[PDB]
Amino acid sequence: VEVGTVIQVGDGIARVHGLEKVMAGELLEFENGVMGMAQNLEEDNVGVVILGPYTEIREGTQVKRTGRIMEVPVGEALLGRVVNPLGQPLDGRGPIETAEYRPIESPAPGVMDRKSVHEPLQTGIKAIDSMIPIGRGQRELIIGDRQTGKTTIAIDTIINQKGQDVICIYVAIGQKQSTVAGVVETLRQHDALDYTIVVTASASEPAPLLYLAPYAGCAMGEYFMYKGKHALVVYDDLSKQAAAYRELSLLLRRPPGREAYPGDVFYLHSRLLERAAKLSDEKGGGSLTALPFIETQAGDVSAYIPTNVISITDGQIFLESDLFYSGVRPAVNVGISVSRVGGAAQIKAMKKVAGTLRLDLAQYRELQAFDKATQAKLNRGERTVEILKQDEHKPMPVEEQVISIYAVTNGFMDDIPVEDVRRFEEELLSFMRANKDSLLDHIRQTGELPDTKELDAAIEEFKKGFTPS
Amino acid sequence: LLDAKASEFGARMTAMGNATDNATEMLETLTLQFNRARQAAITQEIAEIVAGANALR
Amino acid sequence: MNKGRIIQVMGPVVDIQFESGQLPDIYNAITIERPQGGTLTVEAAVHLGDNVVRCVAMASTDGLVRGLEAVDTGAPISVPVGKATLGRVFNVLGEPIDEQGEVNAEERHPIHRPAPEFEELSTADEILETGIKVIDLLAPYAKGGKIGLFGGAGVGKTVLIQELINNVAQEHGGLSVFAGVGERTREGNDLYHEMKDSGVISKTSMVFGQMNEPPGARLRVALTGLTMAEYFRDREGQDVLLFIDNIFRFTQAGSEVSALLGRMPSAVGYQPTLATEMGQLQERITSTKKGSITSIQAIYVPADDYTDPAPATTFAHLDATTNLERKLAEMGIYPAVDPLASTSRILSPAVVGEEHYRVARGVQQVLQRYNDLQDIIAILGMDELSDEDKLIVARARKIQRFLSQPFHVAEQFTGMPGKYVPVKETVRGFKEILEGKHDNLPEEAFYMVGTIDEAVEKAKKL
Amino acid sequence: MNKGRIIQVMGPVVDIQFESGQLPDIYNAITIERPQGGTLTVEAAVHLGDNVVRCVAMASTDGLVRGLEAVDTGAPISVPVGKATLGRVFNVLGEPIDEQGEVNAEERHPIHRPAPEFEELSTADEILETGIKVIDLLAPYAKGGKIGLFGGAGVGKTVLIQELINNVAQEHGGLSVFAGVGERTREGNDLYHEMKDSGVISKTSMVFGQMNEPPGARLRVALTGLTMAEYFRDREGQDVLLFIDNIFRFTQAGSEVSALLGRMPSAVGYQPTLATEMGQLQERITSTKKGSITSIQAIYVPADDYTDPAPATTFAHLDATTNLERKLAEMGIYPAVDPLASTSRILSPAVVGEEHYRVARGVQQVLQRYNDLQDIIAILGMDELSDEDKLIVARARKIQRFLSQPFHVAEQFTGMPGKYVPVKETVRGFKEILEGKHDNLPEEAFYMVGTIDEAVEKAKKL
Amino acid sequence: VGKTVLIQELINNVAQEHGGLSVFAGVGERTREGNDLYHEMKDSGVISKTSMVFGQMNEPPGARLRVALTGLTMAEYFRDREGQDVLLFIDNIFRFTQAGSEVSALLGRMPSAVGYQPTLATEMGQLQERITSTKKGSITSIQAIYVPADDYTDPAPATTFAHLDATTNLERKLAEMGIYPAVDPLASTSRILSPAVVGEEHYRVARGVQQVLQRYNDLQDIIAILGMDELSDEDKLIVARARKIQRFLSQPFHVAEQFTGMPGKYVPVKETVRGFKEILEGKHDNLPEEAFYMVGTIDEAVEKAKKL
Ligand SMILES: Nc1ncnc2c1ncn2[C@@H]1O[C@H](COP(=O)(O)OP(=O)(O)O)[C@@H](O)[C@H]1O
Ligand SMILES: Nc1ncnc2c1ncn2[C@@H]1O[C@H](COP(=O)(O)OP(=O)(O)O)[C@@H](O)[C@H]1O
Ligand SMILES: Nc1ncnc2c1ncn2[C@@H]1O[C@H](COP(=O)(O)OP(=O)(O)O)[C@@H](O)[C@H]1O
Ligand SMILES: Nc1ncnc2c1ncn2[C@@H]1O[C@H](COP(=O)(O)OP(=O)(O)O)[C@@H](O)[C@H]1O
Ligand SMILES: [Mg+2]
Ligand SMILES: [Mg+2]
Ligand SMILES: [Mg+2]
Repeated sequence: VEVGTVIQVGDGIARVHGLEKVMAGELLEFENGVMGMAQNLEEDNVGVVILGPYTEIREGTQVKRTGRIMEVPVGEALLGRVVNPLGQPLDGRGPIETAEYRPIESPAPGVMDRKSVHEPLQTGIKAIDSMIPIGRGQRELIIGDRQTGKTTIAIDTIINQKGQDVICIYVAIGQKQSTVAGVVETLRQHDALDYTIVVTASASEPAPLLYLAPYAGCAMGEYFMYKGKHALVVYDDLSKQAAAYRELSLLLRRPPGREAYPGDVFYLHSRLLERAAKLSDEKGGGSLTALPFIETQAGDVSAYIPTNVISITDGQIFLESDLFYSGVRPAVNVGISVSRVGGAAQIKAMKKVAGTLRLDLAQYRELQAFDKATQAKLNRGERTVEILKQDEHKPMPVEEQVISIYAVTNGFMDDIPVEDVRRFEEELLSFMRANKDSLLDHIRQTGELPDTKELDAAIEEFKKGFTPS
Repeated sequence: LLDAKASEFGARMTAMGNATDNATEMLETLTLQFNRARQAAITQEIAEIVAGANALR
Repeated sequence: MNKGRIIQVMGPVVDIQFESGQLPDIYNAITIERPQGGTLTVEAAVHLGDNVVRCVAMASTDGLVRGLEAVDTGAPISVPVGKATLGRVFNVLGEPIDEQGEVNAEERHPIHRPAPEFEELSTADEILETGIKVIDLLAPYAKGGKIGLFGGAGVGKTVLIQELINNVAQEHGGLSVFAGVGERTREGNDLYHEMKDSGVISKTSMVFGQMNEPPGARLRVALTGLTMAEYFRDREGQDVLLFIDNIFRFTQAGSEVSALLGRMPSAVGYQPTLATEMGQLQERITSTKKGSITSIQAIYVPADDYTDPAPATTFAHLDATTNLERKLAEMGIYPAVDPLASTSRILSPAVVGEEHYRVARGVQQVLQRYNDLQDIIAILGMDELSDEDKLIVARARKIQRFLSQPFHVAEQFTGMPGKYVPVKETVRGFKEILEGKHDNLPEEAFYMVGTIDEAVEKAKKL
Repeated sequence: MNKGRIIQVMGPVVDIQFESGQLPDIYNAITIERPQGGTLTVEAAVHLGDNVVRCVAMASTDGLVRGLEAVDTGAPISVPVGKATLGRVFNVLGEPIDEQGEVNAEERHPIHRPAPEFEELSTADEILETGIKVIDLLAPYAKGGKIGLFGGAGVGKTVLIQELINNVAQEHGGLSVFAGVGERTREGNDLYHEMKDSGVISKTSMVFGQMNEPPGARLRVALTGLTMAEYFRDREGQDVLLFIDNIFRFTQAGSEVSALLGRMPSAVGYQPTLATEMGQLQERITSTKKGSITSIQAIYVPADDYTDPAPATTFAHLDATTNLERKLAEMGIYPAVDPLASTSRILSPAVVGEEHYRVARGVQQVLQRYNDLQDIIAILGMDELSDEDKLIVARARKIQRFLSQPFHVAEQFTGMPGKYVPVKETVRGFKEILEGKHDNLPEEAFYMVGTIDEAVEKAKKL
Repeated sequence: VGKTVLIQELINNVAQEHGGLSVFAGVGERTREGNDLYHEMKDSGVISKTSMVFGQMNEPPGARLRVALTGLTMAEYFRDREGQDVLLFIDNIFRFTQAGSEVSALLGRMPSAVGYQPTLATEMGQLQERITSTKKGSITSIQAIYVPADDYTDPAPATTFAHLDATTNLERKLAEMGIYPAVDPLASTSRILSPAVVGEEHYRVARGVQQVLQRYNDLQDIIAILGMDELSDEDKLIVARARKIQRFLSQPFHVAEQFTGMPGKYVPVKETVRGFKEILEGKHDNLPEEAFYMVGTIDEAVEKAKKL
């Protein structure tokens, strides 16, 4: 073993003498088992960032080489497990037995290595799947204020991948550990845990672990991508990571800029989300979908860090605060939310039924803050709003979504009152699942919409049995 | 005349009710801009002081 | 154990040189004997090199001399825990400041420690029944949760704190801790005597980090109170209360320490370790499998700006807010909790029942409608209102009076004996008012009572 | 080949010790064999003293060890030029990344060089028809001139530059060059296949150093594409189109290396050499007597702040500017071009004619008064305006909507097919609006159409 | 905004018929203005009563740092040693502080707020407290004070306020309208503005002017959006008189004939008090606004209204 000695240390940043043959960005281990990262190789010394508790590290403390570039364990051993950014288990279910490892820092796929995103990743949420559809290999920002429903979108998306052969990675950065414990319990109850990896760096954890957490989760997702399988990564959230990286940069006395952040704060997120992609047929055809979170302050999307991540991702889902605290959940802002992939990420039936649905609702909300022609659009608008409302932890199959949206947009709920629309939807789908199952199964198998005349009769057949308030 | 006066004052209720709602909307927008500038000003001022001190040492 | 020499004294910072291979760990308490009697305690912060340790002082550095002996205690600031702390007033170092004799505790625990491990944590939200109708219904507290306490001077902030201590001790058997972060000495003396008079002194341990102490003392005083709260959770399985007044002054202290250590400032002049320091305090306040610590926290908002880093970082951890309004206190509505402005994360059909949520939202919608019509009623009159609104206004006024409550601590002020109202009784009472079962009763009947049965019982006496 | 030894590794910066007399010059390429296999190219920046050269790495420095051998190539980073680069995709080092075999090019030109001499320069005083109404009318581009597309996050810079590729570069007699600087790798993959299907690829050299890449690559990748464009201009006498998305990323990458080079920061944390670095790059992008370069550069605006040093300093290097604005984008006005902030050197009677100029300034006079009334209109609406201002506001809103236009590249988003409007039609349309000829028509008829005839036709079915 | 034009007018008005001696200190300002003032004092004959010192903005910081002390030492002699009154004119004292700020970091001093030296208040006080009257002699000191970025909260002018018995607060918004001298009627203050010194009528009229102008400022933001006719008859009359008062506060200066394009005017105090009193009482409500603009006495405003 090749040894070094700590000569200075403060705020989890150490200067080490020795370690002559050490690599830049190498994993190191101190006397007491705590890990470290060789950041800067100086002429006579080595700069070491401590990746854990530093209350037993001091001048005279010894540290050794591992001979390995900064890396984490990967593979099927992490499925259903809760880990920190180093891959060490926090759930207390024994060690992570694995031979496969991958580096924290890793190059993104090249220009020829990619293919255009053409495969749906169904969230199971009507508002998203219809208006802002996510595809396999896409990067879609989830952005909004505190308590606007960000994490719920991610967890419900993960729950909806049950039986779809998609590995999920929930990266918790700077969150309360209460909520991560709640998340893993929610996944256990909905049978979503056994295909999900949970990486967590809580608010009590030192800043370098918050910094590394997204890259560790990215590496875990990358393993499955490059072997031909599909994966989903969630960064909850990148505002905590950015703030954690700012702490590290200010402790290292690096020159601060806008909102005191360092000049490579855009590069922090840009290299992370570039590694999410849809690979070509030559490269196995696998993918990694990314859902990065940004938490705005007072709905300010024009701030430094929000505009950085909007500039990286393939569109965004903005969650409006005023809508969220007035019954409308999920509170998707149709005016500024968008999916760059769009129709290419949807099945044929969903694309045709909800083709102009986003701009129709954007027009409705404009007309709301303000005749006979426009009165019909307000009445239609109120009813479509009730359909896109949805309870938490209740994903809807895509065949059921398209039928529900088809009914409201073609005017099968105009004579029904606005307060009965949510019940009308629920009971219509019970009728459709039990009796008219061949119409739903046609959408499942092909992806295309059923016969127009046959579907119209099936809806009108149900309306005879229905009773309004 | 009395009916026209009722229409005048009702129309003034609505117009000035909207002007009140519009003023509160604008007052929030200005309060966001103010606190954006206040935070930016303190961040810049303290950064220049610390930069000036580090140049000596 | 390790012994060193003071090489520099620069305000509340003290550099101490130790011998080679025997240095104090970071956050270790280091005692220094004063030349003119007494002991200064300092906390190890940075290892500068050449076996020199920069330390943050917990008391005045005047009178210190270069070359004096400094003894490493071998651990962080360790403070007494258990039933010996109850009814006592402490400082940051865990020493009594009440002049009430010896504190015979069995153990002393270090104030610096990691948050609870993932495996220890509770996996679902549970209500903490305070027994106070307005809080439990409209903005309920969660076990292991954090509540933002807002309100002006003389609105019932101290009385509400004392009632929460009383009710949790009486019904749940959970003790309390009060942490005065930047306590004004006059107000600390008043609070001590006020808690003696009400009787809640015996259920609470008090810790003051007073205004006139150094930034290091006011930075770590919340951790001293927190450590006392942790004993009762971890050892005795209690649902503990932890009061922190003011949480901004904890952040302020961190910024002051950061400036003394010479760190580069972050946005809006705050310390770069803003989130880390707040998170390491707040994450320890949580619900474990054995018990919980629920924290009511008074929060100053700089320049009335909620996007400011101090409140913004604090609000990241909050689960609810208790907003006290002066206008309700002027009307005689005590506790003067704003039923529309106060909010809670756990007000949902998942945590509380479907009925609780329905009734709570119904109360809010009725009170919001009544609040909107105040300008219309004042000028145009009651005849301007429709038949639907007249009934809503009548029920809202009954609802607003039924939200008031006589407190065990406030028997001197109100005259009547105090009342603990369970959640089920609170839900049932406001449900029956919304359904219109008690429309014919007078409005004075709903004022200052416990359950809905006590309101009906009051109606015959009027 | 002179040998050197690594002394320090500091992010993208590497210090290398050479023997006395064999010191590499500034901007020279230096190769280092990795311990993990492969070669890392590195660029000499500063001479520190004691025969030590501080360098900037063109790729990752992870895995490097102190004492490794470094080979001075004896010249700057040199890249292929001429006909061999056409139809090919390159990286910062001039290596092919398209997997189409080797690039059989005769000459390798260095990416660093001085700007052209004063006598070589050629002024651009001729309009370039884009087919976009706002640009052509209010801030027209010049043939062989310098064009800048300013905008915040997600306002429409890439959609606009892709539309300009569609409208201008497809029916272009000469050659083309695209530079991907610090943007999405996916968009480079899209634009490759987009150009391959249309057949424009065969007259287009492409270079990519995207947001995945380390700062050294993002810093110098524009110079790689520029050197290829310089060869077509000077040696072959060609009319070249230079497309760059996004030039801000070159300045951003400069700030990242500047931090670890140890330079003292300037305003808003930027490098002190911001203006000089920008000028040394930009002044090479120009038309000469031998041939012309028509450059169209996307320019990112940090946090929508046009006073930020990066976009602020960029304004000096531009003949025409298209200033995109988030407010217009959120209103549905696409392209979201600010009609007053967007400017052009060739908007004068001598170039565009008297009618074009008069109509352009007439439009801006209407919009300027509409802009002045926004504070009043926001509060009180249009009810308290004078009869004169009511007409001005009515014409301004119609002008504002006729300035919008459906794009060929935006067919995938909106669903409407794209439109190409000639200059004569644009001048005629806004002239008729200024003369009150379409006061009868509703506002939505002017929104998202080509010619004024299409607005007349749209009004019928409305 | 008009510091140099004002101090030159005070030399023209006060120092012309002054029985005692004078001192002028040119501190970090334009050399053109030193030449202008010298030849102006030479023509009027005031040069024989006046010692002049110049250390202008062309000079290095050390010269601008100590030039005020050179002038002050000469003024201190005339105060203490000789039995005669002294007028001390300084333009501009800010440049002393700025000169100290230039050398501060090179002297090895860490910077204070707003780029200033940490010893701002101490350096200012040790210079300023020498500039004073004593039991031995009388110094009437008149100092021009630059306000950087029009920001009165700036450390330099903010610290200077403690050293003054009267302050003439110039504002750009008045100068932007053409109101010269651009004196803020509310923010300008004096220690001797009281009934004991200036009399009961003077104090009442002066206070009346301030209340009318204060009420006009409160209405400006209300009028701008909601309109003029929505006010009461009392407020409409207050707005009308405030604008006339504001224009009668303007005045043409003897030294500013090349800027105003008209002859300068001297107005006695008893005449000034009479003029504003009649405007408050409502005796000139039918005169137009331009009649009050750029005149001396109230009689000249009555004559000017006939031309319009
Ligand atoms: N569609 C929904 N219906 C009902 N409640 C919801 C819905 N989405 C979120 N919530 C609730 O609202 C709160 C905020 O959601 P969360 O995802 O925690 O927001 P954030 O992560 O942005 O703070 C949570 O308590 C959650 O249970
Ligand atoms: N629950 C209550 N019932 C009746 N009176 C109360 C109640 N709470 C407060 N008050 C009145 O308000 C006064 C101030 O209460 P206190 O808690 O000291 O306010 P603060 O701590 O905000 O200064 C008390 O002296 C008492 O008269
Ligand atoms: N001309 C346009 N028409 C319609 N939509 C547009 C147009 N330009 C931009 N957009 C919308 O804005 C999004 C972002 O555009 P983009 O060019 O990527 O912005 P930037 O490059 O400035 O970040 C697009 O995906 C699209 O939804
Ligand atoms: N009393 C005045 N009458 C007319 N114009 C004036 C007056 N005072 C200032 N100005 C105008 O403003 C200009 C600047 O005045 P000056 O005294 O040089 O400003 P500063 O406050 O910078 O010393 C003058 O040259 C003149 O044009
Ligand atoms: Mg969340
Ligand atoms: Mg772009
Ligand atoms: Mg001057």
